[PDB]
Amino acid sequence: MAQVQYYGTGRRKSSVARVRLVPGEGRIVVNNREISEHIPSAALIEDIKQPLTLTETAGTYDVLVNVHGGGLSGQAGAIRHGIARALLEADPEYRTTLKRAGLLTRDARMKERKKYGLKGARRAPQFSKR
Amino acid sequence: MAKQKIRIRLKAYDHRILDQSAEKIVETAKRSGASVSGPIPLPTEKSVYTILRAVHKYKDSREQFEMRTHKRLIDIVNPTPQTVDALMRLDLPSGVDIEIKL
Amino acid sequence: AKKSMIAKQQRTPKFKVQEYTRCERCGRPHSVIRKFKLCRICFRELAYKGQIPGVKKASW
Amino acid sequence: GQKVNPVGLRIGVIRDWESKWYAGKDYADFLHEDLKIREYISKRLSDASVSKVEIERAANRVNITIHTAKPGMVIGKGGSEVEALRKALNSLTGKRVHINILEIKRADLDAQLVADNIARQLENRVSFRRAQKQQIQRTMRAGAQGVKTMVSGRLGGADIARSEYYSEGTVPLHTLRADIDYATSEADTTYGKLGVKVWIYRGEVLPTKK
Amino acid sequence: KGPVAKRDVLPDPIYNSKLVSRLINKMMIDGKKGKSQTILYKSFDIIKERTGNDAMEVFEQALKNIMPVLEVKARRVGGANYQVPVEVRPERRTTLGLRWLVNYARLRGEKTMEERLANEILDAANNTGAAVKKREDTHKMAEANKAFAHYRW
Amino acid sequence: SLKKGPFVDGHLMTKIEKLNETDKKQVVKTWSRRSTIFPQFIGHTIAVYDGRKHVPVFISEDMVGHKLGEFAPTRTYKGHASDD
RNA sequence: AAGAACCUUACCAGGUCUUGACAUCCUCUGACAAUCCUAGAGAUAGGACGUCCCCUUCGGGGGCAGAGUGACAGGUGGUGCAUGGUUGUCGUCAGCUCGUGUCGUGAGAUGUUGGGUUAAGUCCCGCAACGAGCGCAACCCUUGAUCUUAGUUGCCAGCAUUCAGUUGGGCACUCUAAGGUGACUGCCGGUGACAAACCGGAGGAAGGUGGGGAUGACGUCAAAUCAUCAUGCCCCUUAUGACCUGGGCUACACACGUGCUACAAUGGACAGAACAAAGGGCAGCGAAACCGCGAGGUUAAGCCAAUCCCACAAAUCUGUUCUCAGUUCGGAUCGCAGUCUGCAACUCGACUGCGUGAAGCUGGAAUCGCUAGUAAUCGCGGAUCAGCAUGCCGCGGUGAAUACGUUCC
Repeated sequence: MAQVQYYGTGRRKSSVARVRLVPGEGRIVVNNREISEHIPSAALIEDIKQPLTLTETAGTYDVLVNVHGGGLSGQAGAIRHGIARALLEADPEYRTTLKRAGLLTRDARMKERKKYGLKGARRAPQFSKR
Repeated sequence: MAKQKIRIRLKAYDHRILDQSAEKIVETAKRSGASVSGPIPLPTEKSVYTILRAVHKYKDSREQFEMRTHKRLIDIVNPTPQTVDALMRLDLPSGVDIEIKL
Repeated sequence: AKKSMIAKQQRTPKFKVQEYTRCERCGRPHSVIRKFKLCRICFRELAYKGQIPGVKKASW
Repeated sequence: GQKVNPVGLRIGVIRDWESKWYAGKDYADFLHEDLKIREYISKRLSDASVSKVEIERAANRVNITIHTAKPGMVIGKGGSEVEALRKALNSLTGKRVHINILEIKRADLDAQLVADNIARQLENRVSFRRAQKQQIQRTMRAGAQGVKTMVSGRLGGADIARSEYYSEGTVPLHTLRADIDYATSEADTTYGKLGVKVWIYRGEVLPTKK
Repeated sequence: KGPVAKRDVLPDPIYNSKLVSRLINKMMIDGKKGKSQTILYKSFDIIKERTGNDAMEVFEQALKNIMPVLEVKARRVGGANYQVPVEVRPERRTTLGLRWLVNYARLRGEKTMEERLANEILDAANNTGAAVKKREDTHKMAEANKAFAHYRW
Repeated sequence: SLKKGPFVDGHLMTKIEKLNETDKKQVVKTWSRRSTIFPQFIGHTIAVYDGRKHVPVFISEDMVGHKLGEFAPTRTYKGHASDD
């Protein structure tokens, strides 16, 4: 009911995130924790924050995001796609530069179900003639 | 303002039988009744089973037959006794897991 | 000796631990799932026959 | 394989299970009683014949409906036979019973009946080739988009082994909407048992919506 | 068949360039980006500590110094093997450079893996060490025996 | 084992008890090798049923907690071809 | 072999039975059945306490036992060179065929070849052939985008509440499962006979059979299974059958196949911190509280389960510490002392505490897997199951390198 804000769901490999681009200081908030703190250190977190920097740079909007599922890198990637789609919902006009950026889609991929007779859902333990 | 309410639940293997049963079990709720909540989805739990193809060896070849288990919930704010007396008769389906609780 | 075996099983064991699982349709012991008490081959042939819902086969 | 049973594929997407119910505290016991009912209907298969029995149960109840080419064989005169069967089944199931009956139109079209019939012909020691020909002609009289049939084991008692098959019209098992009926049978000649198989392509089913 | 598409790596924030990310890919073992991360930043730090110079410069000079100009390719057309020298693809150049780099860095025997990666990359900067010696050995196997691979094949 | 306690079938108990109180009978066969040796059982010699043949076994003070059937191995040694 | 301590178990040894452990017909009495004692390793025999029920004018009806009797029953006995049935294999390779016609003395050929194209006998064009059938493909499921319907036990953003989505409330969103939308070379450009199709670009969540699974064509190997079941033939029957105790299926000088754990500083050890998915649970899961160093125990809430329990995710990150060695590397082997399950853990179970600290410092000849969420690796669950899972089947975490090319295998 406060000042208007955009939001964009972003999942990857069974890890879903809910970003909220409320305008402000631009400090990021993941599960009531700083991104510098929630995943130390971790440099990749800057890659989670890259799409906003690749677009004009910079607001910068404050982010309140709630993520669940997956590992740390996966949920962080969910934060990335989630701020990306939210940035997509910011203005329609930005989407053009975004085609150059890729940085959307969330390509669905996840580890394959194991095949019978196979350990790695592809790998075969051994073969031996005679 | 909160109060205990009857909350019938359904369970079945086949789904067409299950939601046909859902429509039949809410249809009685609609007549001589009020509000009538819809049949909300539940996560459903399947059971996988891997079995050998051959009578003897050749364990490298198998097959996976599995049995999913759907579940559903239905609610109504007004107990309405007349549709409870109407509830006693249920011609369909033979394959359903209705459960009544208040 | 399957008749002797099913006769051995249907009769009450001297100790409760003794009762190994076996299907009724066939007298073969061993490799019988406990939850359904069917033969793997018994359950196989019934699976082609189709006894329970549903899908069948190799989903997810 | 080399040939997976089509009956193991058609179920679910295009056909219903022969015996549907729910479980339940005792999933096994319902299956036991139902398989026993199959064991006694198999005894009823000796002459009265049956294409298939459908079964439904809902806690202290059962719906073992029959469908058969020859309805009067199980009813008897005055309906006494179906009643005596009802008592014979009620004594076993331990629960209320009311067996139902159905009379299939153009019964030769059913795979179970033609397979049991050609199997009886194999019991009659008629030539298997001519019998399969009469099968294709009879099913042609039945009118169908496609039919296939096959026999295995000793054939006329000649040679160590032989297998044969005849067909006409499309028989696409790999089609997922084919609605193909499947049947197997087991002849018992003095020379040995004879494997029997038959495939019946009733035709594609078109999904409906409202 | 035909050529296959190849994905570009996500750039490393520090030092910006994707090639360092390629090092993050190669140096990594047991699928651990973080262990490669720590060894990378500690590598930049130990480079910062001894003989002061920009890490990106000594790294660039090193990678330029560890890429072979030619490579032999054995082929048994008859009795005994016959290697054929040929100009190397630049991607194959950086690939061989980084692989022999990390491989010889692994065997340096120093108590600290970062310090021996430092000693190794500085050896590449100084036109010395096992990596430059190996590229020189490939240079010896090449040129001296390029005559069979002049313009025949 | 566990607690309360070592478990003889109990027929051996009354047997060795009667043999201890009187008669002092020596050498007796048993099929139940599962029974553990007891302090009251001391000094007796039992033919142990390995299966193929009974093997007599004297009971020294040192043996108690070891199973009575353990002392006689059903296994036949070795058997191997060219020794040395 | 999806669990050999007994059972399973079939095989051995010892102790027992012969219309039989199991099914039916006969005559025939009688309910059936159990409660303990005695002897025995059990198997069973010798006794008492005991059954003596239900519908019928007397004939009977009913399971069931017992008795005898001919029949029979029984075999995991032999034969997968008699089989049904089921399953590997080339191979998810694109082929295998038929109808009619033509040609050829005939066998056979044409169609199915040729040109272009495709993962494909895929499509297109032509061709003395025109069609068709079984496959591929499509049709299904799963995954991804979105809408609509439906909001609890699930969900928490906007509001207050609290140790806690926990409780008011919200039913937006995440999430859940039904019905829809969406991909079809279709839009553009180029090539090509203007055909099929390919390439490039746009549109788009996903692009050119999207990813994965299912889907295995005619047939090959007299391939595998008489031992799942069924059974032609042959053989045995007071025994190739049946009951029981104990063994053995786990042998041990060795060879081989297949996994697991390591040979270590990207590491070991300690402390702190943090992110899952899926599955199972009432003869069950068993929280919390308490006892024990530990394993577990005592006791007991809740849960027929989107509520509660199994249950804590592990790698990782953050620091402390060891500083290159048969080591604070690794854990073998064994000793002692406990513990779970079970009538019962000697053969031949699992786990724990303590102690002991093999070999191995990356492995010859040779050989295997895998083109991206694949390989690499870390934990979790389940089927199995009284107990026993380094095997198998799944679940998720972290997550690459390379593909010039068809010279060679």
